[PDB]
Amino acid sequence: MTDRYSFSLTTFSPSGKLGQIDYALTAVKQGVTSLGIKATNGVVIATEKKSSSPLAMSETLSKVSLLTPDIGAVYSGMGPDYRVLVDKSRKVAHTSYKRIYGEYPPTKLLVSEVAKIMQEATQSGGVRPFGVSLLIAGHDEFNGFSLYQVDPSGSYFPWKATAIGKGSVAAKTFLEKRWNDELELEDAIHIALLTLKESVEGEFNGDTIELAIIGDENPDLLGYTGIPTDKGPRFRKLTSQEINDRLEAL
Amino acid sequence: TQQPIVTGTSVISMKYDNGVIIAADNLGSYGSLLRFNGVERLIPVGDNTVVGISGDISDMQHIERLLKDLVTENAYDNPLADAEEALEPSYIFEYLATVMYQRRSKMNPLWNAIIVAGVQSNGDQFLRYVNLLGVTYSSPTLATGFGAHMANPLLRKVVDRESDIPKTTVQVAEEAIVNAMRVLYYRDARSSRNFSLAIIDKNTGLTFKKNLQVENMKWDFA
Amino acid sequence: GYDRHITIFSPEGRLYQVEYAFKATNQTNINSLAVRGKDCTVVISQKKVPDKLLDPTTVSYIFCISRTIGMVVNGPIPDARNAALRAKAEAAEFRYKYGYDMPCDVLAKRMANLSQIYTQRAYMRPLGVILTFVSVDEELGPSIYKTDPAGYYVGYKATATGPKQQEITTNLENHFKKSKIDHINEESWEKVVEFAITHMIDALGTEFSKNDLEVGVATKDKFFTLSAENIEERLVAIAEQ
Amino acid sequence: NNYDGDTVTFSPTGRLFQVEYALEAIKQGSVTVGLRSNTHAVLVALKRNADELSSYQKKIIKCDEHMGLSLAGLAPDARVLSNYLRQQCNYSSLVFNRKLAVERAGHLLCDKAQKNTQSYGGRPYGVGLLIIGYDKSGAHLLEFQPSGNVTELYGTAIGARSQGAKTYLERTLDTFIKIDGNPDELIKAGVEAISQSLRDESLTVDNLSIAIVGKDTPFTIYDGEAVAKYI
Amino acid sequence: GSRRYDSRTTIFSPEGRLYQVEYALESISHAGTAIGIMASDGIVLAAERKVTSTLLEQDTSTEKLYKLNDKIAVAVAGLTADAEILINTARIHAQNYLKTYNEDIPVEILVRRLSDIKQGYTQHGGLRPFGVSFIYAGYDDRYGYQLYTSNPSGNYTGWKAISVGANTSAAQTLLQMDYKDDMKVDDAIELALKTLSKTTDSSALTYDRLEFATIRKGANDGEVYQKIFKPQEIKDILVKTGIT
Amino acid sequence: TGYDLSNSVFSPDGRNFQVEYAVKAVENGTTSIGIKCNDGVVFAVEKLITSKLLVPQKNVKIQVVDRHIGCVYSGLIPDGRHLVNRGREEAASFKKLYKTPIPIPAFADRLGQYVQAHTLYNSVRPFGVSTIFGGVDKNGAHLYMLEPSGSYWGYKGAATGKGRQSAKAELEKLVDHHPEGLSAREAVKQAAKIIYLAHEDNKEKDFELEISWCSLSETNGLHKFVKGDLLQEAIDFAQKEIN
Amino acid sequence: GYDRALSIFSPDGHIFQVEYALEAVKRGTCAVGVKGKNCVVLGCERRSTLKLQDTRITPSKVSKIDSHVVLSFSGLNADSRILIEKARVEAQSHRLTLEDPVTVEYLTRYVAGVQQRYTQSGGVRPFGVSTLIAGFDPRDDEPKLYQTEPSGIYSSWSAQTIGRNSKTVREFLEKNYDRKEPPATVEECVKLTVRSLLEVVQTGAKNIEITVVKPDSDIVALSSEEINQYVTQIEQEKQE
Amino acid sequence: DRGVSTFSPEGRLFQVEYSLEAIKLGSTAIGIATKEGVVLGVEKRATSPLLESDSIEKIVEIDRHIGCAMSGLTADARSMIEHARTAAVTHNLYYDEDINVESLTQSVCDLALRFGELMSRPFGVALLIAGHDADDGYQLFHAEPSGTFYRYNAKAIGSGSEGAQAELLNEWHSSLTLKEAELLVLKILKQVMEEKLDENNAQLSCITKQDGFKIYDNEKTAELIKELKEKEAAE
Ligand SMILES: [Cl-]
Ligand SMILES: [Mg+2]
Repeated sequence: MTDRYSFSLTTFSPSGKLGQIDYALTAVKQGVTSLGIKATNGVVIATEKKSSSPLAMSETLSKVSLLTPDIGAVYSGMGPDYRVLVDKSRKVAHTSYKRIYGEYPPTKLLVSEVAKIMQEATQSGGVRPFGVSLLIAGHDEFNGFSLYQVDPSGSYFPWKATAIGKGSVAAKTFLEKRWNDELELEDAIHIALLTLKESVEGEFNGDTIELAIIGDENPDLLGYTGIPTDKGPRFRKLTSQEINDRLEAL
Repeated sequence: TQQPIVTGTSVISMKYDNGVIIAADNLGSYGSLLRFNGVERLIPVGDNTVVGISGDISDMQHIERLLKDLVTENAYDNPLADAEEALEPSYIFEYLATVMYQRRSKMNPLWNAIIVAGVQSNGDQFLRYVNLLGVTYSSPTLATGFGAHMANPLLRKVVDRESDIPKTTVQVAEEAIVNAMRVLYYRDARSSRNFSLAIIDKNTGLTFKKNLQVENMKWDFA
Repeated sequence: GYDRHITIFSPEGRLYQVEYAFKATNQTNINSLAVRGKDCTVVISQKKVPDKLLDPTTVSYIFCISRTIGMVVNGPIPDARNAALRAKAEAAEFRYKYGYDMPCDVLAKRMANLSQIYTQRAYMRPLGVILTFVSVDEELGPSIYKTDPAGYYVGYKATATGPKQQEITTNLENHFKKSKIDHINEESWEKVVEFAITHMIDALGTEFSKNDLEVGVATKDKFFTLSAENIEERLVAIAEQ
Repeated sequence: NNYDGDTVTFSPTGRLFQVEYALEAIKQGSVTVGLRSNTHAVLVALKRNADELSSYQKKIIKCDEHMGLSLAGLAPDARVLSNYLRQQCNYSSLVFNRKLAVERAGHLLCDKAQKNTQSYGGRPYGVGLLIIGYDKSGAHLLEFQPSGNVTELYGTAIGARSQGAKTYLERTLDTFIKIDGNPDELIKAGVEAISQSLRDESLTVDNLSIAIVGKDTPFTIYDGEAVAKYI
Repeated sequence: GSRRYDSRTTIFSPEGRLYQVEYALESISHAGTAIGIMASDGIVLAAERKVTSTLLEQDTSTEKLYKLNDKIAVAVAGLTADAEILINTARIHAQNYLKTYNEDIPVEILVRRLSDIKQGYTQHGGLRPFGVSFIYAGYDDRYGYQLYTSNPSGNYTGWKAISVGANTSAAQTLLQMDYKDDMKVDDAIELALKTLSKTTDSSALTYDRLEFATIRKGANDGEVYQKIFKPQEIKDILVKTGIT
Repeated sequence: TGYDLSNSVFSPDGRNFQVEYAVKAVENGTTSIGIKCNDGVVFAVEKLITSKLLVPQKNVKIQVVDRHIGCVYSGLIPDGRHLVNRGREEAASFKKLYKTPIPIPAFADRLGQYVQAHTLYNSVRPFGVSTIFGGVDKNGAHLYMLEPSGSYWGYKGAATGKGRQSAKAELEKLVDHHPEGLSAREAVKQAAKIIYLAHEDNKEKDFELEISWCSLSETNGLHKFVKGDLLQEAIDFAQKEIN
Repeated sequence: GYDRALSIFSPDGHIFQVEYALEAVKRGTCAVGVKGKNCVVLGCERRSTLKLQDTRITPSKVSKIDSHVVLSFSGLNADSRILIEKARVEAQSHRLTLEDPVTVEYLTRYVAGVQQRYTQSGGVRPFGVSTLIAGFDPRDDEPKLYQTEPSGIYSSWSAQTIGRNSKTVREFLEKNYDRKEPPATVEECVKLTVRSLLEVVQTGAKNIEITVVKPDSDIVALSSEEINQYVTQIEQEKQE
Repeated sequence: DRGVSTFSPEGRLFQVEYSLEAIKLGSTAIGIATKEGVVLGVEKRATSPLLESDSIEKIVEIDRHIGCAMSGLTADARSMIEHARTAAVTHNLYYDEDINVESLTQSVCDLALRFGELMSRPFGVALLIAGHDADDGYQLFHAEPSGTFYRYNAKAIGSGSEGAQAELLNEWHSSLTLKEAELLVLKILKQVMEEKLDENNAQLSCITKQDGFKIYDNEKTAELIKELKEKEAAE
């Protein structure tokens, strides 16, 4: 018994490709479209909620996840792989940062830790790479707002705006025409909804769309009062009703 | 390193012409408090061996479980478990002796003094002692605790050496044991009146007597 | 083609061992169904005992995981019991560590995470089972959460699993289109069990004796399975209407 | 064919080829015979040399004062297994003051061989053993195969051309079982048994190996001029 | 068992080559070119970003050039994720040396250890090697300015000028032509940019597809300064040499 | 293909061919049975007499676990012994922690999970035995049969080995003709008959019969081997029925 | 841990991984060792497809293991660092316990033992390196030259060469080296070593390295001009 | 590929059988046992004339009463010798006596099968272990990578073994003197060797009860070579 697979399952082919990473990116291509847009005073991340059955309650399945009070994540590719990555990402923000410095990690460094975890699944013994690409949006005091993409290889890139998954090629082109460096957060939400309608086929409402923002601090969502320096999470998930309000003036 | 909590006092025994007798009272002491009165400190193993235990009772109950398990383990893949390959008194002893000495060598002893009494397959009498230190010895009479000081002198008047064993009957031997138990009730501050007695004979087998009482006592003389 | 033997990606980004584990799910040829009432959650499953030499009372695919959580399995019994024992152990440890009963959805996530690991780690095969967890959660109320060999999980208004799952699924869909609500609007669990059996009969097109079915019911503070005579009593009530 | 790469693989008909290949190493080994009466048990072994300049490979190993075996196949594997038996016999004496039953000895060898047939990386043992002994239930003879199978017998033989001796003992069963209280006659029967497995070669003084254990006889081995009596 | 699925990453070919190392080098040859040039009064690091998109955030980005300590930097060619694993190890190693000896680590010592880690992945453990080649640029008070390169084999060498990644053959010829020993930093800046501009697979070399850095003693008196160029500064230096 | 070369690998059907191959090793083995009765269980097995040189009564195949459970198996005999050794460890640790002897259903799952574990990895081989086992606990009698896949159920009667179909047919008749129940002493006699009837499928070598039983009334809830007068009586009953 | 037996026997009785490691040595740059009456000289080829090199900082081909022993090699450069490091550590460990520096034979025996261990250990491949180890034993003036190879075998040589085209330079040394009269001086020994490399090298410019080891920890590396004088002198005598 | 500890269909271990082929490629080693002592001789076989032949060490001391000669992948023998020396010295520490030659040989042979998936492969070298003890006198053993050892009156291993062994079959008798054995090893080595035998490319050694294990000088062997040539010409 015991894990006898102590050797790499991802290896270089004669042409220099890393097969399993390439094939993981192929799994991401098949995945449902998700996107992220960076505004001057915030960031928006969005995706379609592909329901497996109409008897299924799609509210119980969250594609957009809070990592820290100021950082959120969305993905394209394999859901189960994403779910465990969120678990690990939430924990590493505490173990390798908050328990040391008494504050939450800046976006770039949390992204760096997730990237490390994904790199190790590419080199360690007896494992396949993760079959997901992540889009991580967040805010921190000294870097402001930021948006990052993390691929199965472990590589990460900062973006003004981007898309991943099914119809990413068309969605990226759409975003290039609409994006400028003076966009306000509400303008970025509007563009996010427009971009997503192109890739969505069936119903397009607040129940089939999942959308969250990184913006102003929300004191009402903090849960307590009395500490002036604590002002609340910048991450907020938009409600089904809040999405439909913006779909009328579309 | 331990300290004993709930304890049992003397275990006494002797050889006679056809077998061995062993006895021990039914008390579980908690320091000076005579706390438990239904405690059986003689444990039979098969129909040919009785193990008598004094000292810590929690450790006694552990040894009970070990012996119980030994009977189970011996029966495994053993068609002669109730015949030629049944547990002998000598096997049961050597096992316990090994365990006792190993535990003392790990500085975590089983806080007990133990006497294994029985009859071997060839008819020979078996009687041997072992304690928390792993010290072992054999003699025509054996006793633990206070019994060593008060019972042995009385039992040695009946069987003083090897040649006295064939000359001693079961009636004479049991009489000496029962008398010794009375003397211990007079003089040991941690003895009870109630006790158990076991005879292992090469002809009549194992006779286990429960709920015996010390009687015919002399006090009338203050 | 060793990419089909272990859980590594194929050129098209697929995991064949996971896909083949899904096909093992139907190896028993049994269909299960779960619905929610106002106060309860009912799960029913077919019971097929082909051999006359079998003790029918020992043939079961419904498990009592904890006092509040029940679980029905679609798949081979060895893997089913493997999943059950782990779930029982996990639910017991959760209560010890965190001081309250493990919720149905949290246990579902945990078992789904374990399944995910087998899809990523090579030395461990996926279990060829689909696990349906039911309870009346003290926060979320009547709950149905389902796990598969891919490590996927989600909550359900109602659900079905097995070879003829699609027929049962649409039958339930059409009812909830009509009723316009998320559950069975019924007071007693007895009539929710009757609803569950009635709609399984319509979807599968077969009649059931007392020994052809297996019923689990979750209420507040306990999950329990029904006896043959409890089901017979329930079958009589359907027939007399 | 495709299912003989390791012991952890079953063939489509339910066979373990690595175990069967280990069984084959025994068949190539030199013949050895075992037989018993009610009072004694006897091993007889034909020893094999490399050439006329070499010694003759020893086939019989003592395990305890009351137990021992003969080997056919890979000799180093017999050394590992005999050493294990020596320890188990010894554990029984030190802990329980009890001579290890020949039957338990068999059960222990079975379970040690089995573990090497169900795990990756290992290999089956490549040797067969004939264990003789005298314990509390009289004389015994066991046959060990590296598949794990252990069998109690009145008589038997393993190695190349062992079928000749095995047939002879099957005929002689009623005679040799009642050779009680006579060592030299029980050996004579075993020496006559092993003779049915000889081809072109005959039993010489540095070729024959005999062992005996019984009621009033410790396990002792005879070689050299001590076996000249039986040729 | 699992033997069936083992690639055997750490074995020799019949010709005496290491398959996985050779294939990792083949991977690196498709990565964006990186150049290092050592002058008498400083070092230049220049690297080309892999085909950029217009919506990429260029200023808050790091792909090619990384800081190891205040005196040493590296240019990367290969898998970025792999490189960051090695960069963090190198960063820690530098701090260990400083903690032990109270002196900044000599460049070669850091380069040797990082190269020794790469070597290990080719001899034992059954894992794939790191698909990365580094150009090390640094200063210490023993040898002054130094350039090194390491590759997946774990072999390292020193250079006056060197390139890694794509088109190294063409790049090395051009550097070998125009390089001379008495060269200054500002001349080396020009040589680096001119070489990339001629070897690039792109249509024209622009500011948004470059990372640039210098290591000068151009601070104030006997001390070394690392300058990782900002986007606008690369735009200016590209105009100053007349490439755009 | 190649899906059958490694244990724990799913075929495109959703099958583990290595386990199915282990079943072939079981089908090759000698016949063994189990009969559930009024207040207990009875086990019996066929022992092929390969040679005159085999000592009668001295190659015992039925094994006891704890003091109340009996186990018999068909297939690779060493594999069966390994399973019983584990069974004895499992039963010992249960009794150690919980005091009471292990219930039969509890014991059944301990073997089940252990056998199932040997279908999860390619570094181990599945068990080459089907095991019939059972005994008496606080809730009465229980009979079980466990297969290489880890699958097990409760049984009124059970059979495995080369003569399983013959024995199954004979078992079904007893279930039909005795709805109220079969007595322990009757079940011993019937067990002998069924082994003799199932021996028709292995009739080159003649055989040796071995029976054991657990009964609340007859053996006081403990596992015992049937020997002497009761065995010969059961043999004679079987001999009369084949003629 | 990774366990795979990578070095195994083949039907013909060869260990291919060890033999393929020898092919890596054959690919490496040429190295030569010649011992005189009172010295040992280690010569090494450096390939000239690498211009723009920085020779100040580039790893030298001949490495000091201790102040009295040196080690050169042919084969995989990265592999050689591991052997050199281990040897240097054993050198200091020997001084610590025995209170005497290593003999050249002992240091060689250790390095060879390491190489052998990597030929029958699981999860590892053999070293793609052969070494020349030269020096003088403590308080001894007799020159020592040893050779090791991937298999683990080692032996002493009056003169020896390893690496690419080593068979050509071995041919030269076999007819130009007299056992009865080894190079009597330092000059004679360096010249014979440079001559032997000139059979294989190309230009005698920055392609040849020469290191001279004399008794009592007297080791020095020759510069370009010093070596170039030998190259210039040899060519003028050749035109005859 | 396939397991390292795999059996062939004929019941032999592949890796052990393949290591035996490596030993056939090795240089010749011969041993002869007499009542006056045991002689061990080897072919050095230098690969080049520039190699200093006296550094070729294929005869080796294990203890004062036990010597050893090798043939095959000789680098593999180092750890075997190291174990043998430790075993011999350790036994002297534990029992204040010399260890029996057979017990030494058995200890070395225990290492042999300790390979698999322990070391990664069998040893590629065969050993001739020669010694003396009080119980069984002068002894010669042949230790193989199979874990098997045979006692021999005389034995040859290596490339010239089967031809040399047939020669030893004819020449050996139970009354050979030590001097007779020395000449016999030289004679048989000269027959099977490629290059012409002399004191530089062949090495002799012996173990006697009185003087223990001794490797001969090149001067001493040279005179035995001269004595051998003169005796063959004398009839
Ligand atoms: Cl989890
Ligand atoms: Mg897997």
